[PDB]
Amino acid sequence: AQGHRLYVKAKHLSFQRSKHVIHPGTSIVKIEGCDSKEEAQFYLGKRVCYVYKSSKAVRGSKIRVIWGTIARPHGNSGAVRARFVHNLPAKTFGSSLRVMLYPSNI
Amino acid sequence: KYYPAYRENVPKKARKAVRPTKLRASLAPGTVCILLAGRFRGKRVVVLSQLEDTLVVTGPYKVNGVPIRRVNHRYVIATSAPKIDVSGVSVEKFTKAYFAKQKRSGPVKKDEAFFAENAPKNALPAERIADQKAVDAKLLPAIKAIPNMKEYLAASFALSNGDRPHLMKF
Amino acid sequence: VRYSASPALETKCAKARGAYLRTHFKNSREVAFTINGMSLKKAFIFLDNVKEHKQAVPFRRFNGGVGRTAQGKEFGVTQARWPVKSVKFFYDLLKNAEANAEAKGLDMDKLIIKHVQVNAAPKQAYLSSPSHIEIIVAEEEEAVPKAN
Amino acid sequence: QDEVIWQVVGHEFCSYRIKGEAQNFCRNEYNVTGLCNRQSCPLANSRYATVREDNGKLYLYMKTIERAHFPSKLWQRIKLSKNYAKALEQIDQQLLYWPGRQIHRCKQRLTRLTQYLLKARRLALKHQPALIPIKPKQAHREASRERKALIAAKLEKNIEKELVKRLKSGVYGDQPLNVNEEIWNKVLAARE
Amino acid sequence: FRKRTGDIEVHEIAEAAAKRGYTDLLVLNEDRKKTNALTLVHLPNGPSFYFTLSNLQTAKE
Amino acid sequence: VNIIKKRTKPFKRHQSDRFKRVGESWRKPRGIDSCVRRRFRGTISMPKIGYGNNKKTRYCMPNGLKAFLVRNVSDVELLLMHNKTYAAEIAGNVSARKRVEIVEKARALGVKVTNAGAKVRSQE
RNA sequence: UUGAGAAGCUCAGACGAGUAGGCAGGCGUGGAGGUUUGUGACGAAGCCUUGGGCGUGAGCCUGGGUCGAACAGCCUCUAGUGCAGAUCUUGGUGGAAGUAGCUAGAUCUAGCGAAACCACAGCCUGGGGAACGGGCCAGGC
RNA sequence: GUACGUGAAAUUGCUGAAAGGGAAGCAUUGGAAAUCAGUCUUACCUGGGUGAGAUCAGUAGUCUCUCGAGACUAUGCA
Repeated sequence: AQGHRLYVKAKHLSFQRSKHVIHPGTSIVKIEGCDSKEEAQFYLGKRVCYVYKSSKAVRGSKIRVIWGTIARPHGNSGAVRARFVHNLPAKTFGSSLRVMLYPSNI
Repeated sequence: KYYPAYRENVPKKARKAVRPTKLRASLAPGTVCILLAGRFRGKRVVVLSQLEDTLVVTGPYKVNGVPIRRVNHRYVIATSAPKIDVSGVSVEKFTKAYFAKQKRSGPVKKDEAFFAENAPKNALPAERIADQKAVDAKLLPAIKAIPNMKEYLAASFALSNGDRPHLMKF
Repeated sequence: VRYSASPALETKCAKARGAYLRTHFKNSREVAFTINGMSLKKAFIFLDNVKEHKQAVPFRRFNGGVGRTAQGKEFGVTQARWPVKSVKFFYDLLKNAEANAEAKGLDMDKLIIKHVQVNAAPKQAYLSSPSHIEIIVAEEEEAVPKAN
Repeated sequence: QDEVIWQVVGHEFCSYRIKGEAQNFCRNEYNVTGLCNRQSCPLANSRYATVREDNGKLYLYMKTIERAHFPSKLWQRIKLSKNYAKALEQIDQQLLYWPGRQIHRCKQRLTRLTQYLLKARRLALKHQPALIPIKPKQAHREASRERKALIAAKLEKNIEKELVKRLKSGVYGDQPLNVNEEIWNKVLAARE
Repeated sequence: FRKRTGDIEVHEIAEAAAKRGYTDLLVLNEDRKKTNALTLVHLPNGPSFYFTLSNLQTAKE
Repeated sequence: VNIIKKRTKPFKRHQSDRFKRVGESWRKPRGIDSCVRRRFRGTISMPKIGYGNNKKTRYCMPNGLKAFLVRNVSDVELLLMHNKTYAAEIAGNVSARKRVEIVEKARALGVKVTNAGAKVRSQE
């Protein structure tokens, strides 16, 4: 059919790292469909979230969300830097993300 | 009880005066815009007027069932669909106090609802519906004049596979 | 006194205790591990078999220096022995727990060894290792149909 | 005098000083601020005014340099009206031409002592649970005797003894609904 | 069950519960996240018994 | 005014987790050939004055108040003027007869007590 | 404007590796003078704790449990005052080990039973300059 | 409970939970699970009514200090 999907699919690649030092405060996010740093400027400031599930349920809901915001582009290939309210776990490398269309300026 | 009992360091005189918000160029009244967040996410609605910060927006009741509601201007995508005639409907009644949440009051005495929990319930007054019934009366002919507008606002916006929001124009 | 296990309330438990028993601590730890959780009637047969070398006690933890045996396949291993002095002490304690349960008026057909623990008594270059042994026997807990 | 007194008490030893990490406090009853300072020391300040409470009434206490060697007559006392506006003016009139810092600190203490009396009156009207102490000896005694009582109770033995007893007496109808047919047959043969 | 709200007292609850058709009122006293007392009163004017609970153990335990 | 803590983890003594004989309390490493003293990469941190917290918010609890140890009612009355800066903390050796009278007195004074519900029960 | 512990308060700028060594201020322990009109059988001290808090730190405060008769903060005085090492001293206790073996029965079983040693570990291949392989780096397992 | 006040650490047994391809191992950042602190609206302002009483009386006494300053007593509550 056709769902809602008012967001854009994205992937968690890695932390902002050098060769041997990592900085989990900033995460590198690949917004799929964005292919250059100029294109990444559209998604700057948008709200990105990591939706996952836990077996224990809270308020009758098993879905937990970590909210973040895209800060700046990273590299020439359209990858961006995102800072989350809680630093994303290291195990979520390659995990999917949702990039909202808000806040909007179009 | 009135002479200040403590040091009470008064805040220094701030120099942050309140100036009116500058809305976007394309967020004009009568624009068909897509709601991005809330319970009506994806719904297309018609902008009646711009409040101090938000947009007093509504979808026609008989089209998509979106009542007269405030929406933040950052949470709205303004599509380039043809404008709707809104100069014919008065919007002075849509103020900050009009949408303001009714004050949580009620001098409930001890016991009964205070303890036994026989609480009352809320309901939208017919006054809000009466004003609402007027706006679609002055808006439905406008949307019916141009083709597909009635069907446009009924549908809900969504993103399909291979849709790049940065590239494709709204 | 108080035992190591939260059971041994009057409800369904019969206690037997042996302090400063003159037996090796490492041997007793293996015998206790074997008969733990097993029914009281079956335990008497097992201890009877070991005395007649019909059955062997598998040594799991302190398995050092224990030869291969063909009687340990019941427990999944092959290192087993036939301790007698340690088994004799456990036979005396089990009879004491069985007699305590009988005096309590407990149902004797459902008794199982709920808890058995061996602790090291004070040591007394030939300081051997005496053993503290405590045994709790209780009925097998059962369910009842709810409403239908 | 005053500068000699302060050096002896403020910097060598005062029995009223509570040495805290961020600040030093004063155990003196005649200190307006409750802190150990040069200006709030009642001992080192020959002219000193404070407000304190006696059985629900706030009084202005003042001492002068000329009564410093008569401890029984050192401090003079006046009544401050329950009306706050009149109480402020009473401090202003009695402390006339005193330094503005001393009048300021007396009016600040009058506000805190008025709020405390107000809060004391409102606590009396309210119904608040009474705090009852926990006695370590009685808790140990009751915990041990309870363990003996629970063992001596034999709950399961006594529960099933009564349940069977009321089965015999037929507290139920003709045949009970909680018993299997075979058990009920055994009951009938045994009881008759 | 009725959650205890605001500043309603036991005697007020008893007088309010009596007119609502209640026969016995049970009040559970808890502090520091532990129930330690139980007072039951017999409406409307019956004797009130004050107990102290101990060794509380729910079904899961 | 918000309390900012430069660090929340304590500074443990080096090699304190490998030996029970070596306590967790911080000891300066005197070894010259020690990697911890020379501050290599991966080595633990050491107490430096840079970690010192803001003077204004120093000694402040997360609720914004500074602890004041109280042994009797006379101690708690000192906080009449400083009830918005300090919280009463009844000492551990003060009996339950005095803990109740300190808590009732601190209630009228408008003073927060950090351990007001200790060694007592309630009776509504 | 109250912000005179003038030993306080306040404003500004620069600066921050560190062995030997130099200097300053603090934390903790036993006892002594003074003090807190101090704490304590309604529970002192001690100990336990994935309870909480404070301090850059030494450390300190506190809840719960255990416990049972004493004890502490502040100013000063005093010293047999702070430990991971000394093939340290005394005591306790481990792995080695139910091993090496030494009393019975039929090499097996039973019974009785050590000591040396012990930073921790335990697959290779290379390179890693100072050995580096056992810890390090790139590869196999 | 005479293996007797308190009863630490090393060490041992049992039970529970978790982890586990030839080490553990600690640090940094989060997740998960468990478990805690950790808090709330309740008071202020402005009334009006009702009565209440003193620090109010177009009031009378006593006591202690020094006229008037505190403590009370009787009466009125305008």
